[PDB]
Amino acid sequence: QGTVNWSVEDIVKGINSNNLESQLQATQAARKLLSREKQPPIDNIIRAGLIPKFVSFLGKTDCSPIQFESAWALTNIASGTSEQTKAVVDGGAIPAFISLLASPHAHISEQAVWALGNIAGDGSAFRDLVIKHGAIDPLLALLAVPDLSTLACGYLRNLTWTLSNLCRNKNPAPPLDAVEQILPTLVRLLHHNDPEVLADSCWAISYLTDGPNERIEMVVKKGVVPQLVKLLGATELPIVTPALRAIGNIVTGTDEQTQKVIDAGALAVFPSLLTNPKTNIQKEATWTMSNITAGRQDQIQQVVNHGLVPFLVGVLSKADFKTQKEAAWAITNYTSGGTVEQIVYLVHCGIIEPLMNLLSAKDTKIIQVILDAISNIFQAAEKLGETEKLSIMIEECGGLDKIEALQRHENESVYKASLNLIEKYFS
Amino acid sequence: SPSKRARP
Amino acid sequence: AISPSKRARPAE
Repeated sequence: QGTVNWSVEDIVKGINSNNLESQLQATQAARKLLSREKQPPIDNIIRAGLIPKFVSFLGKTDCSPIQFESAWALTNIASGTSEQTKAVVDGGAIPAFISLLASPHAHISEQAVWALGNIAGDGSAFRDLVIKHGAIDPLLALLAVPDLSTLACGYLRNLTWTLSNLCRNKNPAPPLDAVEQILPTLVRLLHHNDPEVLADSCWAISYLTDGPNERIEMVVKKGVVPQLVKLLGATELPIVTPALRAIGNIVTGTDEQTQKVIDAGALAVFPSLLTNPKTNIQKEATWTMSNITAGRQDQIQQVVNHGLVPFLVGVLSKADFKTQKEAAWAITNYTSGGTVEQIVYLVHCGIIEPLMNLLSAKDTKIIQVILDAISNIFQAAEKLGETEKLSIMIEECGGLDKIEALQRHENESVYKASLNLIEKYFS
Repeated sequence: SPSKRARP
Repeated sequence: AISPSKRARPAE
């Protein structure tokens, strides 16, 4: 392996030699430089004008090793910045890599899959350009087998990852017919036993559901919700994360779409999610809760039935502030859409004190959200003649002192809502 | 529906 | 936490 630690100059020398073997070893030397951890000299390789050469090498059917070496080299260049990815595309790599997907050498088709994943991963324009060149059909053909388990683990992982990049990004979202075409294969990958394939399949589904309800509907109608819910309960954090994101995405949609998440048993996992030691899981889970409490009354009722109100009190009592912010949103939504009975239950679970404590916060929006919530709870207290008991409760936990101080707040939505609450209930 | 929020 | 959009193939 005397292709170790070459200069760029020597690589250029060998590549310009018109000796295919000399080209092969110089290309391998480039692969090695480009596959090093510390500052691989991507720009120096680009400046030397090597990309068109590498691309031409992809087409050398008669010399498989150089196809492999250049595929690897181009992969690592395309993994760089957008400008570096663009240089690979500008050299015509896209159709060349797509032709390689049909190679008889698995390590070469795999390397093409990888490279296309890096190009598509750059953003929506390159994603859509890879689609226009017709990548999807030969990619899906690689997975047209009776049992995915007969495929090499690394190979299957690379294919899944690349497919997820075709599902990825917005402005614009991927073409509808593309998504339609990829979906049945994704649904199948979502049922595979490998933790990495599972994660990346979940990421893919998370991307597709990040948008307008019509995108969400395409996914929901495939029947993947129960499987997403199952994956929500996995032990592996890299599976739970994209599974939770996808579920969160779906409940931003219609009441009907939100009902399928509930019907699939999602709420039963929330006691763990809302107490998860990973901050981002707890925050995402609480956000999802807030969008569920923005649903119908019967859906608020299922939140109650699953014992999730005390978990919301817990999150409101102690959590990362951004999670507490989502919890406040969850409560205001609850108190806006809930019945009198459901609102009363909330107080009985102890919502008032941690609510009042967050009034000291240095964020204007959560103050607004909270003041709205207590306003809604008073409006429920009226229909019971028990507004007096609530005033005292709020006075006792030091809440009234907090609301008085808000009458002289910078913001105006704030100082009004405060004084408003004061003159109606505390006078 | 109108009270659904996007991820911030 | 996040799936990377691009991935280099490292040396063995």
